[PDB]
Amino acid sequence: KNLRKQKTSSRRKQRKAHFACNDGEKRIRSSARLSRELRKEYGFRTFPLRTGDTVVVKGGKFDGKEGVISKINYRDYKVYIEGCFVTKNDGTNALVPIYPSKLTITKFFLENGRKEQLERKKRAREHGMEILRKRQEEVVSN
Amino acid sequence: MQHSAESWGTGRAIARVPRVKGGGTRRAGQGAFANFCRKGRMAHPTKTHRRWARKVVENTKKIAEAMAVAASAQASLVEARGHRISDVKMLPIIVSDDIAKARKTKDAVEILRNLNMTEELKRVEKSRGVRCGKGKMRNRRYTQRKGILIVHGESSEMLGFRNIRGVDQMSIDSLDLLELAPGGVAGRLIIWTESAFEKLDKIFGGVEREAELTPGFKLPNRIV
Amino acid sequence: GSRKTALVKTRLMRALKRNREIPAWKRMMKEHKGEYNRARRHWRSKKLKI
Amino acid sequence: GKITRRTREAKKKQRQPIVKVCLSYPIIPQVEEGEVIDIVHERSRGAPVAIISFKEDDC
Amino acid sequence: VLGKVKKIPVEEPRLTKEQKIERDLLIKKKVSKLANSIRIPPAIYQFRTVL
Amino acid sequence: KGNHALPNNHFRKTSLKIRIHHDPETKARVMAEKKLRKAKALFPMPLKKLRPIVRCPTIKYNRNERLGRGFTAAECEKAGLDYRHARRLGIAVDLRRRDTNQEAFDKN
Amino acid sequence: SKGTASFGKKNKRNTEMCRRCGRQSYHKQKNSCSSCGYPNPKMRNPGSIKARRRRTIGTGRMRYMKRELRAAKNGHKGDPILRTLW
RNA sequence: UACAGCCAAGGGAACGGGCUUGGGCUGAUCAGCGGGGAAAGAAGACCCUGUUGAGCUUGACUCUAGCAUGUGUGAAGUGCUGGGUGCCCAGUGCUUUGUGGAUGGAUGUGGG
RNA sequence: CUGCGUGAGCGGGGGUGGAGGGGCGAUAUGUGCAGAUCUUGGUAGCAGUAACAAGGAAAUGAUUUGCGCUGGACGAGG
RNA sequence: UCUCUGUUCACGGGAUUGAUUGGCAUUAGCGGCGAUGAAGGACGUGCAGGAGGACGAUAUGCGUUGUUGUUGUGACGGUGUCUGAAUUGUGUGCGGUGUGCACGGGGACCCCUUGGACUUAAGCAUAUCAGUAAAGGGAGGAGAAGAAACCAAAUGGGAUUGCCUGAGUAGCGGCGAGUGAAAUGGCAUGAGCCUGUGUGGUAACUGCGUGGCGGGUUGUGUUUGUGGCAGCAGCGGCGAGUGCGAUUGAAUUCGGAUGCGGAGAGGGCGAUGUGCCUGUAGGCGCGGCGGCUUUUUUUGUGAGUAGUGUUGCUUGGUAGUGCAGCGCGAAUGCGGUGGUGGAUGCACCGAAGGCUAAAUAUGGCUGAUGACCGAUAGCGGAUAAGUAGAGUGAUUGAAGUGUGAAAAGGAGGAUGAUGAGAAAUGAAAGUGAAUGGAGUGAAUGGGGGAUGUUCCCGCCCGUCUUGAAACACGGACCAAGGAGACGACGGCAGGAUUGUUUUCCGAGAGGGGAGGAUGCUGCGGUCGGACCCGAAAGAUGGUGAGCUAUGUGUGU
Ligand SMILES: [Zn+2]
Repeated sequence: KNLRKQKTSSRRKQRKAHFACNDGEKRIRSSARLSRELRKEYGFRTFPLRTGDTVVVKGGKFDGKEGVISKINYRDYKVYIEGCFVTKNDGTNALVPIYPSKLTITKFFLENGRKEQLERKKRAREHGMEILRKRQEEVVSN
Repeated sequence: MQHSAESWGTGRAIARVPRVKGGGTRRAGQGAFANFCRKGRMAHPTKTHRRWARKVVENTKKIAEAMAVAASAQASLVEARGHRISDVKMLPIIVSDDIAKARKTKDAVEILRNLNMTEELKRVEKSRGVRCGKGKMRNRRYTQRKGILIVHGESSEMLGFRNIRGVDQMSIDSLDLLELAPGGVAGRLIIWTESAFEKLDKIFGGVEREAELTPGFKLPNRIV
Repeated sequence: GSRKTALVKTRLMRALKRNREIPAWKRMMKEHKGEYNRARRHWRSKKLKI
Repeated sequence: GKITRRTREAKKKQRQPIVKVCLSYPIIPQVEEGEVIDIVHERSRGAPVAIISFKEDDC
Repeated sequence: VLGKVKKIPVEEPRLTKEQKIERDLLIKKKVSKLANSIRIPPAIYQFRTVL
Repeated sequence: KGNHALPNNHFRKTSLKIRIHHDPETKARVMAEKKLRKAKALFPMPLKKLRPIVRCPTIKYNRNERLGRGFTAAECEKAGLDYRHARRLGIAVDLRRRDTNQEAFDKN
Repeated sequence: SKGTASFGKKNKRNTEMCRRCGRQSYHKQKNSCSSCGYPNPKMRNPGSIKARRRRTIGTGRMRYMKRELRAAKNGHKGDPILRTLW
């Protein structure tokens, strides 16, 4: 019951697939982009997020801050970062939720089997960039 | 009409419309079925077998396509309906058939700046926006002006002209009226290739000589 | 009455342990505030029909 | 119209009949000897009924 | 259905593998006696003469 | 009322039904894909059979010819062939038709 | 006294819960359900147009028919152990 | 519950709160009361009209369940008395080896 | 609040509001309300009126005293 | 103070503007249940749980495999209390005591049986509505039909099924109202076979079993696909290209730059988007499931049938168009048919046994679309809706969407805090407070003049009617909804394109030259629910003797 590769271009069907998909698809729609200096080691652009990653905010009142993710809520599209808070009417602090597509990944987390997820996708991309080169260079003759 | 409603008749000091049967709910005793009752049906319901299309005389269809082709060479008509042209050499515009070798979009955009069609593709870009009333939520959200039309004579399509915002394509063997005179007003800006431009005397013929590739058709004669 | 069949007794028991309000630990949550059970029955107004 | 009383009283009696006991005596070609063991009243009859006992049969 | 009594089907009792055999031979006798009490044509009666 | 032709519109039956296909352009091209898919499942053999030339019956259509159903067993025999073997070579055979004209017999 | 006073005599109950359909419509003196027709082997013809859409295929749980529909999309392969015998 | 609320005459769809020409209590309360508002309630049940119904009757028109009476179908073999011209039929007893459950059409009757 | 128009109607200014809105030509219509004992929802007058309740008391009330007549069990129904 | 009337602030109510994970329509595929226990019902399962949803004693979920570190989830496999056809049964085949099959669910579309009335005829009985609705039995992804005992009248065509023409025609019909074909011609799709008389130098045949048993001479006669060819659906993964300045609570706005494009479809993100994310164009990888595809020599037949007298139904079928009951009941160089009863020529065909793709129909499910509706609309149902509730029962059946970008926070009052903003917008009817003016006259209106009035004129609208201010009927007040649109066939007017147009009279026998066609808009005519709302009735299929009436068993 995955829905993010729908053929339809109907507005009601697309908003329905964003707000009501399963939790597996909520994580891929919560994807972030890598920095320039981290995108020279791995070849790819965006990768999804988890706790422990270091990011940087871009736009809003926390524009320019940097911190570590302390909690994620995939179902509601909410990320909590250490250092972006507010004081309630009691003296206490609370963390503010941010939307995942306004962050940039720098120095992610590599401990619970995540070092291999990055290496599997780095191989699939360079294998796919050669099917395109062989086709292109031969279609160069085409 | 999904009730067993019946009128109560006269003698009870209420009007004669039919009314819901039952008890124990606020629906019980209210009006039903009539076009002036809440939750009723329409007086004359809309039906699926009304006529949606119309028939055009076949010869008048071809007279209209020939007027639209004729008006694409008057510079006063092509500038009346937009189409900013101050730097084209002459109308009509004809290029060779070797633009089909531009299969990357980066090259097709270079061919179009060489023909001085540059400030035309900028006018279409800046006209795009959201539609005003209720149609925006019926899958019709953006609108924009019409741009250039490329009439070629090759097969399915030119892949390198397909992404440009403000460019259409049409085959010489189709030649439809809905692309030639958009909105019903003639005078679009058309670019011909040299193979397509030479087939124009067989499709339309003359005023006193019949056309081959279209049996019977002759241009209409003049009344003044 | 005191006399009743076995099938009448087990449906009266099921109806009995249904007539209850939302528990307090669920109402105290952040995203369940302002919620009451609203499917409640009082033995004088509405009858069960055996 | 509706159905007359005569016809309904006939239908009530096939549903809930009046029953009498069917008196009769058996076949015995040789001269035997009986024995009146009782004389009794019966519902729906006016005549009393006798119970007579033979060597291998009652009537 | 208008003050009447019911339809009362029958579905009479069934024979059990020895009443049936007892019922087949009753029919074979009743039918054989009718075949010898009416006049028998010549082409069927000639088979009553064997070696 | 008025001077008009007498009308004869038959809509007095409630059981009557209306029938419309609202998109005959997509229905034609879905049937041309079916037709090209049979053709390359029979690939070498051409999906249509050879049919004869016949003559329209009455005095109104007397002077007109037409494609017919099939050839006869005598037309197949004189062309050097058996009608059981003409059917394996893509030729249609009709054993109901009779032979009564010598010119038409020769065209076929 | 056919109105209010006659309502105080209505304390006998003619029906009980039906063991096929679960409504209070099994008439005990008649031995018959007025909703579904039990104990006839077939179910009764519904009495109205709306009655057909209150109790049909899909208004309950469909505990088996859902499973069978997921199996017919994959060709009815069964338990992977037993597949050797087949 | 159109809006309102004091009378005489006139004319008016021939008994006006309002129209025309005259006569007038009393500045805003409380308790009573049954002249008027042709007071309220209910698309007059009486009466007429409609090419609108239904309960019931019979000597209305057209039909029909049931019932009566000839006649076709059904089971084989025999005797007997009578009709007309050798003939077809009537009753008819007997024998056992079919069966009694029915079924087609015709005339009469039929406010159930 | 103010200008224009014989009229159906169309403009401008100051508050409020917090996201979209129009002109002109052709074309498609479920295209304009005071009434139908019209439909659904809300609200007046009548009117703080009709109707109903205010059960004998003793500063207190597990104490003292005054009045009424159903009282106690099994079944149906809950 | 009270009554009426200006102004400002506060109420009361939920119209309006703008949104929408809902509805509705057309189109392409599919049409997948059950004795191997279904659909439906009852009761249960979470450490802390009511509704809903999910699940079955392996119970708020277990195994394998993919993706994940998470309140985790996708694809497939297993389990499934007590019930229910509910069966430890009833019927029946093969065997000879073993082992099969049928039953229920659903029924839009299809086949067979049975079979109305409303309605139209301005009344009504034949007729019409209509062999239609309702009821019952039997099937499938379609079904049924089908390879001439045909059509016809030429120099002849050549199985079934669908569409256009033929044609509102030939005809049937209180010859009234009405009703109503086909062949030919033009298209789509195309395909033909099996059997009851098969050896006699030996049943050459097959259900069960491992060289045998059962059947069969009253007659059996049944090899073969991990191979090829064509197609259809699904799953997984890779997927190009960005930075400054001003305004803002926040920018996708405005102003300079710099890139991608077989990708400028659509959606989200604090607001209006080609380089912020998801996808998109386009390549790769992996299952699965079907269709075609193997051909030893064979000759001959269809009976309680066809037909026919009588009776009933049906069709355009007119003197059977077709079907059925009862009775009679055929032929073998023979039998059947040719739009009027019978005769005779000539023409054309072989019934009474069996099977057969494709082109056609259609609730629901899944994909893709739209000049459709936008909370009194659209499905009854945008929410714990066939729910809450009503009825003995069959049945019946609603009302209810919105704090904010962020919970950053309130909820008797007062004092305050946060926020861009106290927080969707907030009409009329009606009301409270303050303040200006007027009054003891029913009020309200027009002319002419004026910071209220003084003079003149002025009875309450809509409707039926010869005639209404009426002692004629409807109308307390406000908002929203609310009625000549659509289809078929003909005529005329205006307009568009083209123009080398015409099968005549007459019942017949006979006689014989004389500018339209195809669309578009409007109006008049007829049949359709037919401008909108309204009877007393008639028919088909089902529910009730807990009130009340009579009989009967057993108590007081
Ligand atoms: Zn039941």
